[PDB]
Amino acid sequence: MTAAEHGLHAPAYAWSHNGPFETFDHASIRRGYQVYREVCAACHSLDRVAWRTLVGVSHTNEEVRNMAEEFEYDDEPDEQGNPKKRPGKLSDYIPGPYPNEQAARAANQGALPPDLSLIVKARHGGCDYIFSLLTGYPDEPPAGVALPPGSNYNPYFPGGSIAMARVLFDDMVEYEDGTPATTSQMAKDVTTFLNWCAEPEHDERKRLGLKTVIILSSLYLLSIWVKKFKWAGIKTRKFVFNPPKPR
Amino acid sequence: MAFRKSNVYLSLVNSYIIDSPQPSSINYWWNMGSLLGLCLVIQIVTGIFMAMHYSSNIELAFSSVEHIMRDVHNGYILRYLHANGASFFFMVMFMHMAKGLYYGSYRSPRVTLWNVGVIIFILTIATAFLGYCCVYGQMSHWGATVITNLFSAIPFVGNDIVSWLWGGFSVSNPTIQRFFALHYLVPFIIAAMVIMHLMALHIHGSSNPLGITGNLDRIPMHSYFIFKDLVTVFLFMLILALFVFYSPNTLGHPDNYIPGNPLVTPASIVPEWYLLPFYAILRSIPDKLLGVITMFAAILVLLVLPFTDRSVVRGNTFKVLSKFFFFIFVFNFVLLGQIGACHVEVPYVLMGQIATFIYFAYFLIIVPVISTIENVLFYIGRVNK
Amino acid sequence: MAFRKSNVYLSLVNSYIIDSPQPSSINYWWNMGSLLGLCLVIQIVTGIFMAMHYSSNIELAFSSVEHIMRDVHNGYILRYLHANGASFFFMVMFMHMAKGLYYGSYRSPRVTLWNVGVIIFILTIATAFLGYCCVYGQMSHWGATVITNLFSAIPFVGNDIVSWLWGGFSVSNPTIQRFFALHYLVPFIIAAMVIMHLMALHIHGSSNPLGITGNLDRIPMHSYFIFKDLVTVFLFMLILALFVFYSPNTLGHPDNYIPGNPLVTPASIVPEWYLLPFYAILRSIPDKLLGVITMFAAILVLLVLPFTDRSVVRGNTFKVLSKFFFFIFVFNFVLLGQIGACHVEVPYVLMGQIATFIYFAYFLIIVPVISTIENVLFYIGRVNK
Amino acid sequence: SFSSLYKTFFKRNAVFVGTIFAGAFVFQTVFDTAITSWYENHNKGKLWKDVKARIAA
Amino acid sequence: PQSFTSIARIGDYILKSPVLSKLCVPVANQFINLAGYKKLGLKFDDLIAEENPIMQTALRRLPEDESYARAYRIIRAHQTELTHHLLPRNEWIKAQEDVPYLLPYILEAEAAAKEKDELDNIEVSK
Amino acid sequence: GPPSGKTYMGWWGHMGGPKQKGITSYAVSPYAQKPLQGIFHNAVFNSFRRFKSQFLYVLIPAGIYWYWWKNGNEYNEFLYSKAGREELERVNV
Amino acid sequence: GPPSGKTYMGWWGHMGGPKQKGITSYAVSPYAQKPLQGIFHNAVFNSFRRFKSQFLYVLIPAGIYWYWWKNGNEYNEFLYSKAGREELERVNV
Ligand code: HEC
Ligand code: HEM
Ligand code: HEM
Ligand code: HEM
Ligand code: HEM
Repeated sequence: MTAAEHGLHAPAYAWSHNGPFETFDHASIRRGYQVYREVCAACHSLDRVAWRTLVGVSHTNEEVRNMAEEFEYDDEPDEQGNPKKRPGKLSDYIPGPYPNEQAARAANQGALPPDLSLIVKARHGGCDYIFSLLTGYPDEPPAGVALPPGSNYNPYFPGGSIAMARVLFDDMVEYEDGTPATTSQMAKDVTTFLNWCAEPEHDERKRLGLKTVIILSSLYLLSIWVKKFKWAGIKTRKFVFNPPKPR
Repeated sequence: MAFRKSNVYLSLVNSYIIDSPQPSSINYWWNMGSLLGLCLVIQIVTGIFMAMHYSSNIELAFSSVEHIMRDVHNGYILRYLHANGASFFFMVMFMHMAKGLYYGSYRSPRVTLWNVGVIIFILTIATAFLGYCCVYGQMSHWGATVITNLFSAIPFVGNDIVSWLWGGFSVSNPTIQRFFALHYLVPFIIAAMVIMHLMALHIHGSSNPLGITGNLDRIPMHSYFIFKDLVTVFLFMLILALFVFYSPNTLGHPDNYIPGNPLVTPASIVPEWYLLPFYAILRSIPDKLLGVITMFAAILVLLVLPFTDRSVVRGNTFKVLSKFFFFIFVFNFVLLGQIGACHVEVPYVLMGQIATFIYFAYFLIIVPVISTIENVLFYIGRVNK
Repeated sequence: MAFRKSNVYLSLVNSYIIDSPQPSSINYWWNMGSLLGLCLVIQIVTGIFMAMHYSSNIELAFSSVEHIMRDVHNGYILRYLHANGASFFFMVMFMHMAKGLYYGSYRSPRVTLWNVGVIIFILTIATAFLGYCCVYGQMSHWGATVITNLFSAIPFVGNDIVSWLWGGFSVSNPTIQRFFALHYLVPFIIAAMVIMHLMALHIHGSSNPLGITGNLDRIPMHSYFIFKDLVTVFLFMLILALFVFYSPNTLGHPDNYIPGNPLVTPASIVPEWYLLPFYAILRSIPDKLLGVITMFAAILVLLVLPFTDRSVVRGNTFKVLSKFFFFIFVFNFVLLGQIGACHVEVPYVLMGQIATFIYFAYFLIIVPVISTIENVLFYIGRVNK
Repeated sequence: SFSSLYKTFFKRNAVFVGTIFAGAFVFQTVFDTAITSWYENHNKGKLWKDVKARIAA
Repeated sequence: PQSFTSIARIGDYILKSPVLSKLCVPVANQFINLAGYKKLGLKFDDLIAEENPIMQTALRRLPEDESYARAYRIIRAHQTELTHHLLPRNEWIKAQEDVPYLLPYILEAEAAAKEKDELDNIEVSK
Repeated sequence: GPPSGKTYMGWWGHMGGPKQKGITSYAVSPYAQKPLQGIFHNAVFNSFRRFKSQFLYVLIPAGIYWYWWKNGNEYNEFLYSKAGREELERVNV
Repeated sequence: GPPSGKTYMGWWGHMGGPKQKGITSYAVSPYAQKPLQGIFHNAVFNSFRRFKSQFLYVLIPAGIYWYWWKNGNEYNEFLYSKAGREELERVNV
């Protein structure tokens, strides 16, 4: 297919977790949660991330308890059998904005916004794709395209026409640590947060990988030595042939 | 006599792994078999410990896999170990087969060993296809539909065998629960066939890279080849720990993190990377019935090899044209695998057709003609007349 | 030589089932082994064809079992065949073990055969318990609760291992998915141990009901014991077909058709009928650690048997006191099974304690004393001085 | 004294595998602590406790 | 699987031709030199696969001194390949030393077996 | 493979019994015989002989255990009746 | 057990090779040897000998197939671009 149908490839930005000894910037995850809650939570879901997984990664225990209690989940029905509701706890999951898929497609002009809880693993490019898609919206589509109405141009989306309009604008969120919250800074923060939501094992996985790679490299070289020590007597074997006398 | 000989079970263990007389000349390509044994044990153990948490319904399959990833302690280790260990199992199995048809191991004392190997290869392909179908992503679902709708090309009973495979009318809950029960089951058939592989090997013993007899000096397998296998075991675990811990979703496709949706096609349906050459073989034929007949023929053409090898010396160690055309075959297989991952665009259909023809002409045309030419060159280079 | 001997696999088939020399004097109690092999094939095949439709969550286990019973074709045949076939498996296994205990098959050449048999007995007890627990009825939840909660009596580690068995804090969705994966697994371990049972058998051959040597006249297994096996194969199939098609729920308990409820205790918690003697042995000790030790020692007391048999004659064919006390042991086992299905009430606990003492005094007190008395009687009855 | 080193450590296989296991115990402990402290000092200002001290200061 | 009577038939037709020999025997000599079995101290009749009844009878009919030399050359090739080296260049087989020594025995056993099956499938004219 | 240990059963030709001399065995083709010969005589006389020889060993312990079970069952039925509560309390505690 | 067919590998004592005479073999204890002997010499000279003998067989087919893949990939990227649309519309239609 053509380059427009493929989509433009995202370049290789220098993320703070690129590299085998690195770690998510956890302040970037906290700021990215704020940008998700204030902008992305209107249309996209986070169906796989429990509230308890944020405790000790980006927020404190009470800081997560209050954000969970500001929502309302389905309780077990009362003693007369009527349905009940409940303030959220740490066991519950982060609720989406829509009750079903038809409400989503009705609210967003036929297209359904994907759940973002695995979206940097579900897309070729990963963090570079999410960042470059969010900041890739030009001010005008290139001269020649026929964009369908209700759709927007973004060259990193395959085909070009995406049903998400440009959502990130300068200083639409104020961070609580006083960071200048521009478009690029907010896209960096949400992409770090979505990468944490996809791979919440990332730090421990890289740390354990350091341990196994060190132990297994040492074992490999040490086993090369023990193989050469065992096979010394066969590698240094000498054969002499005196031809036997005819009989 | 010794207790390791005067037992029932320790007699078998002694005869196979302790006092087994190996030819002393065998190089590092003779460790792929013990490597495949290690890989099989890895797959079985990690799969059992993930099946303790997997739920197989169509509405619970994908989310049970993410429950393994996010909620089970060290469950990402288990899932990444199972997936990358399956792909490593296939790379090592391709090396085992390429060694076998380089060094002439298929030949006349060991044809039943080669054929039990081909049966093992077919069973591992089936096992990995079912296990990729159990995770129920987007490539998983649509891979299941195109591979099962292959069988609708049989002109009499095709629709009923595909409706018997599906358990219904397309890939849904009976198909996924079936594929889980079978993806458990076929590995234990593979373990039985591996025991039969070892039994067919043990009667004549292994070959050697010279292709001459190895009956003259031999080495017991314990304390020499145990440690020579330990070297490759630690190397294989090192390279697998690299791919599991630092680069885990590299060999996989990203579209298996989209849940399976029967209404949206993912615009390039490709299987896992090791089934790409057979996928390109299937894709090259402009018919579906001939396509599946040619794919099954492409894997059943390993049986015509002990009858088309027309030469008196075993292996390609001392032949130049056999070496050259062997590596033409290997890079034809790699090009076929890369053609199978591309779209059906204009140079690729011709490239896949010509590479499929080269794949079939290797076994049926190239090996007999080159074998006969090398025979008469070996004769007239050294006899005088 | 013949192709059935010259081949790798066909010589194994020949040496085990075709040319295998059996003693000509062996009776119909020697068909129980072939019967148990047929039983194992029945269980494995019907279990696979039900696991193609079974879901193993705590919410869907019971209703998936009735989905098997109601709307999959011939699913009632599969479930009744699996359940009654497991019960018939245990009846035939009890006959196999009681034959071996009658005819002295545990004695001096075949102790490794006896020990691999005891390992097989333990593994199928575990398999049948897990498969009962996968139904998730009312009896299976509370049976799982009682048997798993017995491991809390281990004084330092018991709470950690019962929490590790449960996967949580009571029998729930992790416990049921664990038990399904293990109930699928352990029958393949049983098949491997059956192969090892046969390998230990083949080095010395079967015994014979005289107890004297059978090396003198022997007949091959083909067309004599193949058809003598076929008689009891068809008889077993007939009796199993009666119990599957005309009384399919007689050997069960009706409480398993109530879905599992952690909040209602069913006021009489019993396991399946074949675990009832060990349940009575466990219940008849007024302790918990000593109870679980006594049940496991009741399964492991069968290994003490080759060292406490103090007689020079193999078997009970020609001894009268050994025959009498053997049938005392057999009906003691039946009374123990009948006591294990009764409540903890007044005469039954003394009956269970006395029957437990008779069960353990058979192997440890009755057999040595009676066998040396029989030795001295055999001597002084026929020598004169 | 290589003869004394051999006679204490490598002559009996009971003592040999005993010190193998003792060394594996202490190696596992201090290797774990060394890898965690290096990983945390390499990732300085990025872990949670640094951000927690920042929002507590 | 190509029996040596066919190889000898084609090779004798090539060598007895004036044109075909002067084109093909240089290519065969370069093939033999590139093959590199001589660098491991082996003649070509040590290379032939011996696990059929024809070569088992040919090796059984080979005389005693030739069989001892063949066994030594084989064991030396195994020990050389075990170390991934070659033999020193004075220990290599020369072109005059690379003699066909098993070929008459193979040709005799093959003619015997061919006459055997032609006389097992004999048919009379009556 | 290597030879394993000494067993007590060989194969056809070298079973491992004693040497046999002077024993002659005769047998007729089953195609020249009558199968089911003597089934109506063995079904009534041989069956009675085998039953008469081996029934005290089976039916004396069966009688002992069945009488013990019936007596314990009758006592348990008596203890949980209206007539036998006043023994049930002084029996259990 | 029964005896099976004639194989081509026996066991320790009856391997089935030819009779050996006049071959003496000598070998020293590895506890009296140096392992890792000559590794820095073999790492550069023996590896160069092995590469020099065995690289044309590997890198001529690799070169042919890599040039084929590169040229076909270039033709595809040309035909699905704006400059090469006319040849695309005549090469498929
Ligand atoms: C309101 C409606 C919103 C807001 C505020 C955001 N998104 Fe986005 N999004 C939305 C729709 C309707 C779609 C579907 C468009 C389509 O054609 O598929 C999307 C799409 C995405 C994607 C997937 C793009 C792809 O498939 O390649 C990602 C990733 C995504 N959206 C992320 C995202 C982030 C990180 C936001 C942060 C503030 C965000 N969206 C805002 C609808 C809406
Ligand atoms: C022959 C060896 C085996 C091979 C080659 C194999 C192959 C695979 C593959 C390729 C996958 C897909 C991995 C992914 O993309 O996520 C998979 C998944 C799976 N396999 Fe296996 N498998 C093997 C053995 C087993 C066994 C024996 C079991 C069961 C005990 C098992 C259980 C699973 C499960 C539960 C999944 C679910 C999806 C996941 O967790 O990744 N595997 N298998
Ligand atoms: C589960 C997969 C397999 C296992 C465990 C396995 C195991 C083994 C082992 C242990 C050996 C001996 C060591 C060696 O020679 O490398 C061996 C040899 C062999 N295997 Fe496999 N094998 C497998 C798959 C296959 C396949 C797919 C083929 C080919 C179709 C095959 C063909 C052979 C051959 C020809 C040999 C003999 C090679 C020789 O020694 O010359 N095997 N196998
Ligand atoms: C060792 C042989 C086996 C025994 C003794 C055994 C025993 C049992 C028993 C007693 C039940 C409960 C049946 C009931 O009460 O309704 C059961 C259930 C079950 N077993 Fe097995 N089983 C065996 C082998 C297998 C195997 C190999 C599989 C799987 C492939 C399997 C799959 C099942 C399934 C799915 C159930 C579900 C509930 C049902 O349908 O009854 N079984 N098993
Ligand atoms: C999966 C279950 C089992 C199978 C398939 C099995 C299979 C066999 C077979 C086929 C035989 C030879 C035929 C015969 O003698 O009856 C046999 C013999 C024997 N089995 Fe089992 N068996 C099983 C369980 C057990 C158990 C639980 C024990 C006892 C603990 C046991 C002890 C024996 C003994 C002692 C013999 C030899 C009897 C004799 O010939 O004197 N087996 N077994």
